[PDB]
Amino acid sequence: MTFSGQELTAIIKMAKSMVMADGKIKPAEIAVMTREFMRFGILQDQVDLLLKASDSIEASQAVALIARMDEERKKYVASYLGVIMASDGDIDDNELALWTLISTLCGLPTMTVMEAINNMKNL
Amino acid sequence: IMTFSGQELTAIIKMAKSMVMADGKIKPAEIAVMTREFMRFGILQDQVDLLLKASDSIEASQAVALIARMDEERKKYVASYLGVIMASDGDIDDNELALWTLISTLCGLPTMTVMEAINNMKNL
Amino acid sequence: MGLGRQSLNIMTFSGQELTAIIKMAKSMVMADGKIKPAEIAVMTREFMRFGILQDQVDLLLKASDSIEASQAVALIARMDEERKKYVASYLGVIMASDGDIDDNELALWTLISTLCGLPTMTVMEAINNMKN
Amino acid sequence: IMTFSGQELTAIIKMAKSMVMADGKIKPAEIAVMTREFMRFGILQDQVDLLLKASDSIEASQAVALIARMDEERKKYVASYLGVIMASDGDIDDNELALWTLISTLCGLPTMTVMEAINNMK
Ligand SMILES: [Mg+2]
Ligand SMILES: [Mg+2]
Ligand SMILES: [Mg+2]
Repeated sequence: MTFSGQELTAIIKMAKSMVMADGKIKPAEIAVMTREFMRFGILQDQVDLLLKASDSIEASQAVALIARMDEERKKYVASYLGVIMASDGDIDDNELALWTLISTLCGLPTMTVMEAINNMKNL
Repeated sequence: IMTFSGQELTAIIKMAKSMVMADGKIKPAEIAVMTREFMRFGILQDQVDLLLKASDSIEASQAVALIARMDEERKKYVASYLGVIMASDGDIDDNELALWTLISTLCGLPTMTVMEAINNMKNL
Repeated sequence: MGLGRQSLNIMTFSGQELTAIIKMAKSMVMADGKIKPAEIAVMTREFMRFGILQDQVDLLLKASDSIEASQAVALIARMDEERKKYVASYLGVIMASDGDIDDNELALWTLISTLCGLPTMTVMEAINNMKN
Repeated sequence: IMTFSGQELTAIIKMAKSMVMADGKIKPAEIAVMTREFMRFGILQDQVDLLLKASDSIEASQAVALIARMDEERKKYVASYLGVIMASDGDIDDNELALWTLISTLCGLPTMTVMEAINNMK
């Protein structure tokens, strides 16, 4: 599972869009977003670079870039978005809803939070 | 007069369905606003029903693409329409506003207050 | 002419019974994972026949999200047969369109009725009970 | 074997019964799965008719309550069992899926795919 700089900028764009939706400051959730993204196999500083790059692209362009991925790559993008909002393995109703919406628009497969966690472990 | 093609109106209702279904619950208030205010895009009840059916045959990613390429004035009214769906008595709750914000972000729509959305729709 | 002692009855439902009714209706219509705005409108319009004011409907609907489907079943299952018949009639008219119900809809209505202990009826008998 | 009590096995067959009767058609292939899989809860083949008959003594709503109160591990096996009954070659049609989901919702059972149910049982 390789990804271009453009594709990684899209993926982090989706994570950013999702976590900003509720307007709240949530330190642990941002830290999951940043730590787990490294499982794609960049370093922390590269995650920070890519996140700042994402400010310069349209979220709608990110949608398009993601939606054209093969199913294997989409499975792990969905798994990554799923683990972000997990707390002790649980997500609440409003979090599942957001994960569900961005998944639908991106054409991503449906999964449980347990599957998303198990997916990010094998990566 | 503001006009929208059939594929654009299909994309719009796809977005509305995706939004109101996101939490896996039916809130009849939201489905009633969804179908009534959709008429303000210049269509009859019979066309609304057709388009709801039409939307099942498109991918939500296709709908995103169709909306995101729209001019700013039209995106303004799509954002507004999505806003009034989730609103009640001029108020939006947190969970619902989070969903409206996210879908707006993904579709390239302008941010607005709920007051603004309600007033925009009164002008169509 | 002899008139006749008068007998009055009123069909009554507790708040949690009403919440249960609407939770059963939601569960039935979500089963196939699709939303039909027409079925939802009949659902809310005909719910009023249960004896509530329009402005109470929204909060009862909101109360339904805080209860388990399994608890709504327990609450319906223990009703007397007259009230069960009315609940079954209600569920039966939600998915009917022009007094007809397709086989899949009929199956869903049959299954929920079985689980809640409601009487079996045709969609015609459903539609009449609700009209009076 | 996932362990259930006698009164639980009674509730489970009552739910499988309710589900397969919903459309008015009692398909031998489905009854075969209903039979073969229930054996994996520690019931001999000849005994499935006995449990089915024992289920006449309880109402469907009482079966619902016996299932709704079970722990999440027991629930998983109940949902998986109900899911495989109407499946064919690993697939389930849209109508069958709608029936499985309604009964799962009413019994407070977890959502799963037909593939999960198959592998849970296997
Ligand atoms: Mg909803
Ligand atoms: Mg439906
Ligand atoms: Mg059958």
